Amino acid sequence: MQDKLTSVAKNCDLTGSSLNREVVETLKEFLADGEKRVQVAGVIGSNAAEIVKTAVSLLFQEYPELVSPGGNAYTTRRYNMYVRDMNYFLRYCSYAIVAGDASVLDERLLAGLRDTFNSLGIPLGPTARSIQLMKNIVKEKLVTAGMTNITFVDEPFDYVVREISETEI
Amino acid sequence: SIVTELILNADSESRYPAPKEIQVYQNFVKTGEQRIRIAKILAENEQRIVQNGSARFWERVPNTPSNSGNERKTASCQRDQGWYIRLIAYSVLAGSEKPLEEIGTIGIKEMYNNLEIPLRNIVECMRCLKEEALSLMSEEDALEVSAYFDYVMRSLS
Amino acid sequence: SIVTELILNADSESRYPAPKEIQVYQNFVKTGEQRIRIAKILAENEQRIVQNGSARFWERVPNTPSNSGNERKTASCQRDQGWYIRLIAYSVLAGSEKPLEEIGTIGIKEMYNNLEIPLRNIVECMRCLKEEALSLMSEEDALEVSAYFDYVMRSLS
Amino acid sequence: SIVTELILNADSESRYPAPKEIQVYQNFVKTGEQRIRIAKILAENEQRIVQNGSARFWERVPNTPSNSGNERKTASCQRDQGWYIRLIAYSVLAGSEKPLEEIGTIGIKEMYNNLEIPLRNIVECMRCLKEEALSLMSEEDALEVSAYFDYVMRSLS
Amino acid sequence: SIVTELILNADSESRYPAPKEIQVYQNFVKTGEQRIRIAKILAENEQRIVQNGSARFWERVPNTPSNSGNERKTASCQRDQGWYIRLIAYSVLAGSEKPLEEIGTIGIKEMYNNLEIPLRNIVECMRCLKEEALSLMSEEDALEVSAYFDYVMRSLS
Amino acid sequence: PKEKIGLPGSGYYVGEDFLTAARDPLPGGFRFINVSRYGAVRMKRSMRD
Amino acid sequence: MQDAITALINSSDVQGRYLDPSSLDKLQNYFQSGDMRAKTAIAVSANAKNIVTKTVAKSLLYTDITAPGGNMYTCRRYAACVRDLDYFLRYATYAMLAGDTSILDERILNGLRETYNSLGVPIGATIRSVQAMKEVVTSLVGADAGREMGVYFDHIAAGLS
Amino acid sequence: MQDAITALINSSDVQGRYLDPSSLDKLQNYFQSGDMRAKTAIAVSANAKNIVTKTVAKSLLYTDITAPGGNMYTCRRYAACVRDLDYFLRYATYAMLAGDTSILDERILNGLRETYNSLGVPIGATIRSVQAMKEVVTSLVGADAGREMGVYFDHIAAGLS
Amino acid sequence: MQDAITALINSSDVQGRYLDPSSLDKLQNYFQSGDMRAKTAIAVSANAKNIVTKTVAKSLLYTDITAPGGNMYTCRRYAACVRDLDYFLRYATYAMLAGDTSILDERILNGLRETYNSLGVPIGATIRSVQAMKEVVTSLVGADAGREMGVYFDHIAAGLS
Amino acid sequence: MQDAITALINSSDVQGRYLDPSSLDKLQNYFQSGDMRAKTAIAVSANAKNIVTKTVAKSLLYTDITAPGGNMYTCRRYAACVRDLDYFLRYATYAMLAGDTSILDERILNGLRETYNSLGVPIGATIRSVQAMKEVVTSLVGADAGREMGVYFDHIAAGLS
Amino acid sequence: SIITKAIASADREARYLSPGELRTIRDFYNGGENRLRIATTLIENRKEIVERGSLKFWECCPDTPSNSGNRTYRASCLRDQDWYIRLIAYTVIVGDVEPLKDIGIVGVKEMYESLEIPLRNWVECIRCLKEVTLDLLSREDAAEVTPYFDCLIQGMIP
Ligand SMILES: *[C@H](C)[C@H]1/C(=C/c2[nH]c(/C=C3N=C(/C=C4\NC(=O)C(CC)=C4C)C(C)=C\3CCC(=O)O)c(CCC(=O)O)c2C)NC(=O)[C@@H]1C
Ligand SMILES: *[C@H](C)[C@H]1/C(=C/c2[nH]c(/C=C3N=C(/C=C4\NC(=O)C(CC)=C4C)C(C)=C\3CCC(=O)O)c(CCC(=O)O)c2C)NC(=O)[C@@H]1C
Ligand SMILES: *[C@H](C)[C@H]1/C(=C/c2[nH]c(/C=C3N=C(/C=C4\NC(=O)C(CC)=C4C)C(C)=C\3CCC(=O)O)c(CCC(=O)O)c2C)NC(=O)[C@@H]1C
Ligand SMILES: *[C@H](C)[C@H]1/C(=C/c2[nH]c(/C=C3N=C(/C=C4\NC(=O)C(CC)=C4C)C(C)=C\3CCC(=O)O)c(CCC(=O)O)c2C)NC(=O)[C@@H]1C
Ligand SMILES: *[C@H](C)[C@H]1/C(=C/c2[nH]c(/C=C3N=C(/C=C4\NC(=O)C(CC)=C4C)C(C)=C\3CCC(=O)O)c(CCC(=O)O)c2C)NC(=O)[C@@H]1C
Ligand SMILES: *[C@H](C)[C@H]1/C(=C/c2[nH]c(/C=C3N=C(/C=C4\NC(=O)C(CC)=C4C)C(C)=C\3CCC(=O)O)c(CCC(=O)O)c2C)NC(=O)[C@@H]1C
Ligand SMILES: *[C@H](C)[C@H]1/C(=C/c2[nH]c(/C=C3N=C(/C=C4\NC(=O)C(CC)=C4C)C(C)=C\3CCC(=O)O)c(CCC(=O)O)c2C)NC(=O)[C@@H]1C
Repeated sequence: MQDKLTSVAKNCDLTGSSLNREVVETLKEFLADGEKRVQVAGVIGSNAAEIVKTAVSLLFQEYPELVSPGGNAYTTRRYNMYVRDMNYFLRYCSYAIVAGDASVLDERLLAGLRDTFNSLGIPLGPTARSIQLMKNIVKEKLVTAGMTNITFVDEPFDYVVREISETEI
Repeated sequence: SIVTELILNADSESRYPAPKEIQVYQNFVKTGEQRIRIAKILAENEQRIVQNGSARFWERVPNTPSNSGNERKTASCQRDQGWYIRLIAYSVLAGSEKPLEEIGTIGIKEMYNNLEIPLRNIVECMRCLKEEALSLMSEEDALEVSAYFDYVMRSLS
Repeated sequence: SIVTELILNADSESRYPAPKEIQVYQNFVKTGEQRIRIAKILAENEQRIVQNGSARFWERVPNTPSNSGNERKTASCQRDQGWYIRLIAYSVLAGSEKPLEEIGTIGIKEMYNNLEIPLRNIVECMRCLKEEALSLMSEEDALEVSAYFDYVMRSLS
Repeated sequence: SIVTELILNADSESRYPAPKEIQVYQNFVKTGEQRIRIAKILAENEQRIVQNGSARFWERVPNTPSNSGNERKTASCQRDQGWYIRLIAYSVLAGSEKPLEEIGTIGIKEMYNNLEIPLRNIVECMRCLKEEALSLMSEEDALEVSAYFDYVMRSLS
Repeated sequence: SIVTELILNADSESRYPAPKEIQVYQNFVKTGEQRIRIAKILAENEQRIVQNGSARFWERVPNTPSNSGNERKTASCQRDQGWYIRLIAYSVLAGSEKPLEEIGTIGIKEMYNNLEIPLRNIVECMRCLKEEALSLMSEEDALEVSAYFDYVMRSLS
Repeated sequence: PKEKIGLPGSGYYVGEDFLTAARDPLPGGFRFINVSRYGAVRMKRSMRD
Repeated sequence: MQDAITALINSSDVQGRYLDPSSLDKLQNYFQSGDMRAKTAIAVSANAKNIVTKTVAKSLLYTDITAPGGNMYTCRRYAACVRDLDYFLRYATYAMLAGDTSILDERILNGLRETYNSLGVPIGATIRSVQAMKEVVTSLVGADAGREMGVYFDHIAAGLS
Repeated sequence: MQDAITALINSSDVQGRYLDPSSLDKLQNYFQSGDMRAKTAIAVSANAKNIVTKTVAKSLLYTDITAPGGNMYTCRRYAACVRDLDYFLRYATYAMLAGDTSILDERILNGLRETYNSLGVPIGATIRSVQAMKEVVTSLVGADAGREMGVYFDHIAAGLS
Repeated sequence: MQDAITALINSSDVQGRYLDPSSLDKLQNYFQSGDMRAKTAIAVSANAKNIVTKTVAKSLLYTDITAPGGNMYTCRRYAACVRDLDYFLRYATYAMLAGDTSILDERILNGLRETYNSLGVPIGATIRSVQAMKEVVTSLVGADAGREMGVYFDHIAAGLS
Repeated sequence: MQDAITALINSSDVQGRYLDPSSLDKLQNYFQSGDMRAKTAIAVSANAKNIVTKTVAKSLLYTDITAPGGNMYTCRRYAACVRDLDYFLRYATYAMLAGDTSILDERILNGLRETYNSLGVPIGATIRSVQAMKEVVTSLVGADAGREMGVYFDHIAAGLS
Repeated sequence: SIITKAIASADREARYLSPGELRTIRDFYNGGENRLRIATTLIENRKEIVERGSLKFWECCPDTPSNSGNRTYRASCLRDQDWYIRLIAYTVIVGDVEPLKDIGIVGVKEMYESLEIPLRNWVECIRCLKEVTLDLLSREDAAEVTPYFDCLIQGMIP
């Protein structure tokens, strides 16, 4: 996996344009938000359990059939698996927020995720909904902490959804 | 979306978008704010549209699975009505019937024949939903919503 | 016209026009006054455009069959310029390049090679004609006219 | 008839009828007396079959156009039942479902959808007619008739 | 096999077997005992059929590669005769010429041309074998045997 | 649990006619739970549990 | 095919002349009527099956044409007649939206009389069905749009004559 | 295509009534004759090549039609004539088995005279060869089956005329 | 493909010998079971769409598969699953008639796993659907014929894994 | 192919929910940027030939690629390279208009590496040419629209590497 | 990079990034602008660096394939020197030796042994380039740049 700086530096040699003006501008823009990325990751790590618990409770509110008999969140075994996987998603999204690059998600979260979920019958719609709920809760916590320009926080979660959701149109 | 249709029309001829495609794109981009407003209206009024349309639909067509005393069948019919309102909202947002066609129109006859739901009843329900949705918007706002409802009704026949 | 294109697209799938096609049709007919105004401007100023473009083109290309001392060749070149302005006016009226393409673009290379008129010279003359014609159009009117002039120039080269 | 079917099968390979087709032909012509007897049974009992089947059908499906107080609709439905019994008799005589297929199966869905007659109601009516018809036949004589009734029902669904 | 033929014919139309095809299937499986008896008859009498047919074939066609003094060629001809009797038995069992055509008729001319065996001589030998086989069988059982021998002869000619 | 009756293909409805188908000591300091103040959601949770 | 704008363009082009003021006035008429034409097309598309059902009921059903020996007898021929009426309705909608009858002449009435005569299809019954379809559409859409569609329905009926 | 049973069924169906006793008697006659028809079909299948060679030998050989400049000159035209005679025999057998001449009118005689006139094939020689084939088949299969096949051979000859 | 008779014929043919008594006994068993196979095929043909409807209701409806984001979500994917089930039922009937699973291996299973993996179709869900279809068929037809059809349904299920 | 609106609709549809305020804000951003996107599309279309000419001149001409033994040697290979650059420019314009890179994933990058390796087309030279094209387009349409087009140019280049 | 190393260390233990690791990442993100300035200085002066260093390297190490009369060898050597200067600049942008190691340190000995180019000559050239670079950098910037030259030298020594 790579972070933003590593990918940009390697692309500098790959593309043959070296350290031109556009690369310098993108590097400066990225470095301007680095402290905010670290702060966002700190907030996510300090409130991980609360975020996951809130998101899973809201998911079971919006999908009451999940916890009913025959549902996928039926029994504490599957409930614990739900919580565990949502923690996985939150952890790797925090990693991607720090790195500024989505390669960590590609290599350690999304590679083979669809195969696993098809094998185990894990529904993807509720998975995307839970990721979006976690994203909303993280945004609420960041607004509470006083952060202002936190658009990049949307990038991992949304991206993950786009990678796991099926094609409808 | 209409943008995808324009791009695919240009790509079919292996050419950059012609002035007609560009004009369509610019008109759609201009109307985007009104489209968002109409979609918000549809989203916030979905439940009352479903309820009033279901009342009118059961008054007009009492011999339906949704009106056979089965709570689950009624719930499923009302969920389908909400889903089709959502698809029409998607189409209003996208400026084309592509979302509605891809999600709820292609294979609609096969799906509802497998479920043994009469198609004429679904057409009548769509008509009632269209009548109840058009009353909540202005005429120009209703111009496209009526077209999408008519698209569903035509696909069901 | 573009209406014919929409109708043929609907007929290819053996279906009534979709909401996207109806929207395109309505957007097109909404601009009929503007199209007629542009065509009127082109028709009224055809000879002035021809004269100015001919002057510029003979400045740019001194050794051309039009500017070779033959009066009939000069008259034929200026008539060709007028005819292409007329075809561009047709295309503006129709909302698509179909009239221009069908009347003066399909086989244009073969015709002008048979007449021994170098195609590069005709492209330069079309460039001068476009520069003269676009000066009489407002900013909102020049998109289609410039696109159709570019269409002719691309067909020639 | 099966004779035409086997002749066409032989002709598709541009060769004279093989011993398999000849055996089919012989087995068909050896059952001519039985097929004529079955067709006579169907023709003689057509009215009672229609009446009993329509009674059972109206018991099982009370809400159908054939009993809504319209004398003409009831007459048309009973006429259709008699016509389908006649077509099944044709099929028994021919040794193939081809006569029924040409006269009352190709485009049956389109015809009954134009008439706004539910297809599953017709399936139930044909089921009742099959029950009535097979109860006045031998155990071995009911195989072909049951197959042709199933063919009608399958073509409807 | 005729079962494979019926199934493939039904599958080419993407439909379940028609009532006529089901009747063909039932009639075929009804006559399995006689086919097994005929195949056993052919298997038991294969050697004497080959011997007598070879005698007649060498009497009628003395200028053939079999009786050119080559023991291996004679043995190969006898083995080919036995193989074709076996394939005819297979075809009798299957109710169709598909086994014979797929094992020893498709490409028979190419194989025997590569072997440099005159095709007319093979036709004469097949005729002699057919006469010998028809001798040791009732006509009703020999109908298919003669038909398949003629099939081989036509494929060789 | 509620039985799912009338599923498609079950033959519950014949044809396209759907109208005629019908017709030990407690621990120290233990505090009980007030049903009314506990709420319908939590009460349903507890009873199903 | 050909529509109103292309018809005017081709009329002016065969003379090497720009659109004369009369043709520009006709073009304005077409442009102004475009929204009504779109409304009519949407309405006819929404109720196509209903229109054909009503046409068949009010012009062909319970007559000698559906009895044995009639041309609408057997389900195949009934379906063929229904799809013929569907073609007439759809291509009349095409012509109404285009504003020109060229599509009907080049797609519908291209040897249609010869085909009907060879098959034995009754020309008079088809013309009566077309008139009934025009009346049904007129009741559906209104008076002005009704006569607008009836123009092309009458064109089809005249072509069948 | 259409055979005897389908012809009777269609005759009854055009009136919307079951098969009347006369139609049932004709159907019984066809069923009784089916065994002989199948026997004739088997015999003709067995002796098709012999029938065609005898037809050519007794009708077209050693005439001006095979001399240079004749329509059966060159190997390709001879092969085409032999193939046409094979078609005639096979489809006459089909018609005999079916008990109807509809197959002949649909697969053979539909435009055959026009094609032969376009190619320059002599119609009279073809009719003579068809008569010779009828005589050969009558010799092979006997009197009753011979005239049963001769019905369809005469139908072919009349269609060519 | 290949049926029971062709399978026995090929087993004898690879050895270049006539059918041994065991193969003749197996052939007689198939010939005697042909009547039951034909009756089962008729029953499955009559109620094919009903069988698929009951299968979908039993194994797929009201699960997370048909919920939004599921693989049977949207109408096109629902119809595609129904189409695949129709294929499975028709080819199971074919294999039951033939007495061999060869057609299933040739036409249905050779590449279905990689296709489903590429499309994202849940293979476990479709195996459960095939087993539910086997249950529906055995309830419609009976125990013995239900078991005979379940042989080929089980072969399909094993080939899907 | 998906654009920005279709992508947002898909993300909302798998959850079975209307567009949330965040996706609505993204949609409003796309609508606001649509005017600039149309202007950039017009500018690139007007100068496509010049853009490719400058790209070839500044990245490929007078190198060993155009020399004999190079992959741009012979007129056919030179024309094919120019055609490929046209492809990249046109599809980058499509992706910029759509506001989404899915078109490049489904129509440009799928199997591109295998095809180029099979043909012997230099991957690194192609990446450098795409970088040169991005620089040319940025110089032509400005810094902001240039960066927006460079997003998709970089998507293509990263897919090639 | 150090960001990637910290993320991998946290991932191995199935835990979020600890406050100390976040502090380290924040410090390097703060220093990113200074590292970018240093790398820009390296890039803008790469041609003079390579020119002076190559002249020094051919003075001190004359028996080398680039200094043998072959134009292609000399051009390739100069291209490699420029390549490594640019790689050191990019790895200065990143702030850790990871990009330079991944591109031109892992397998460098094998690559240049297959090319039949002595690795000691490469060490001498990198030493000359390092000296020339240090001539035009402040001590504070040299503290950032020199260890990458040393990493390359260590990776090149047999
Ligand atoms: C209501 C207008 C009509 C009707 C409804 C009805 N629906 C069902 C069950 C289902 N409906 C669907 C629909 C969809 N699936 C999709 O993917 C889409 C596209 C967005 C649609 C519209 C499905 C899949 C089902 C199956 C159940 C499930 O959700 O898993 C029923 C059947 C209820 C039952 O179980 O019997 C009914 C009755 N009924 C009426 O009377 C109206 C005409
Ligand atoms: C009775 C089983 C069901 C039913 C029938 C019903 N039919 C009509 C009217 C017509 N039926 C036909 C049928 C046929 N035409 C053909 O060519 C053939 C094949 C030989 C058939 C079976 C036709 C043509 C008509 C139209 C009228 C006419 O005969 O001229 C009606 C009345 C339609 C109306 O709306 O008036 C009805 C009700 N209805 C049921 O409920 C039963 C399930
Ligand atoms: C219904 C109003 C009347 C009727 C119709 C009828 N038509 C046919 C056969 C044909 N109809 C057409 C017409 C068209 N096909 C096209 O593609 C178009 C343009 C889109 C048209 C107008 C054609 C070409 C045929 C012949 C080929 C075919 O059948 O597809 C039939 C069938 C006749 C038959 O004997 O097979 C019928 C019944 N007949 C009536 O009696 C009504 C008044
Ligand atoms: C001699 C080498 C072999 C031989 C030949 C043989 N031929 C016939 C009869 C005919 N031969 C022809 C030949 C041709 N017709 C054409 O159009 C061409 C192409 C230029 C050729 C070569 C024809 C038409 C006939 C039929 C009679 C006629 O000419 O009208 C016979 C007599 C056949 C009979 O039964 O009467 C014979 C014997 N026979 C051999 O054994 C030689 C190997
Ligand atoms: C032989 C008795 C006479 C003869 C025949 C002859 N025919 C042709 C050419 C054609 N024959 C046909 C006939 C059919 N083709 C079919 O598919 C069918 C239905 C199954 C029939 C009836 C056709 C279509 C042709 C033209 C195409 C072709 O060449 O195959 C020829 C060849 C003529 C030529 O100039 O090439 C001949 C010689 N001619 C005689 O003189 C005999 C009396
Ligand atoms: C239904 C039981 C389950 C299901 C099925 C499903 N299938 C598709 C799409 C396809 N399936 C096939 C499979 C086959 N190819 C063959 O050759 C055969 C044998 C004849 C089979 C069975 C194919 C080719 C397709 C086409 C894919 C396409 O759209 O091009 C879908 C749609 C998938 C999509 O992405 O649209 C579905 C849903 N899915 C379930 O969840 C059920 C358990
Ligand atoms: C001379 C008669 C005309 C002319 C030529 C001209 N050419 C160039 C540059 C190039 N020419 C080629 C040609 C070829 N490449 C091939 O593969 C083949 C077939 C084997 C040919 C003929 C190429 C590739 C170039 C590009 C430069 C390079 O060497 O890579 C120029 C220079 C253009 C420039 O500098 O941009 C010129 C001038 N010019 C005239 O005026 C004559 C009519």
